[PDB]
Amino acid sequence: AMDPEFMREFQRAAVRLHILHHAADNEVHGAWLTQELSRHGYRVSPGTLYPTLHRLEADGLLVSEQRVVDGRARRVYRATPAGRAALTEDRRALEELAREVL
Amino acid sequence: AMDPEFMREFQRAAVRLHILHHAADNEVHGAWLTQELSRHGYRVSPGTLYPTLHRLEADGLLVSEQRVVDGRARRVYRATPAGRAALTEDRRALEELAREVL
Ligand SMILES: [Cl-]
Ligand SMILES: [Cl-]
Repeated sequence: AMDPEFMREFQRAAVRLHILHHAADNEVHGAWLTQELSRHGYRVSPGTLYPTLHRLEADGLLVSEQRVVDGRARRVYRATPAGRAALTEDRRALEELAREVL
Repeated sequence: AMDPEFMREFQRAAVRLHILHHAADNEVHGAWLTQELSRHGYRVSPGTLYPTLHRLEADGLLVSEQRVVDGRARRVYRATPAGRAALTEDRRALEELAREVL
């Protein structure tokens, strides 16, 4: 990367936005998010992703539920009403920058 | 803002992108960048801007020159060839995120 500082900041923002995008659409597990973000070309690990999930919930933008399904306890995340509003604002900001410089 | 953490990260990235965009197009003084970024709705001060200019130059993406014009010494910044290449990569990253989530 010619500009690793841009890429680092932008990637943090991108990851956050992708998480909200996916969690608004359906319930998601962290394990699946790691794979889906990776598919899209974002370098993430459970070690980096789970703390961002937890922070998103602390921010009120996700809510999680522990479920026991098929004998295994797992945590699923979904967007809250505040998270859907955030998703709209975050996307708007992205759309504006894209319109301005491209 | 519903998501201040997204807005903080995204704005740092946006400002960096704008700086390269302006410095590729012309030579710039810091004082003018402050005004131009402010016009566009970015909250920037000399305290935030000058350190990012310095880091951009350290990264080889900008070069600055102290220049005496009309009897007054000022520092001007412009993009280097590496900075122009970075601008292209940063734009590509923006384009990709726009495709993914919009
Ligand atoms: Cl760096
Ligand atoms: Cl978890």
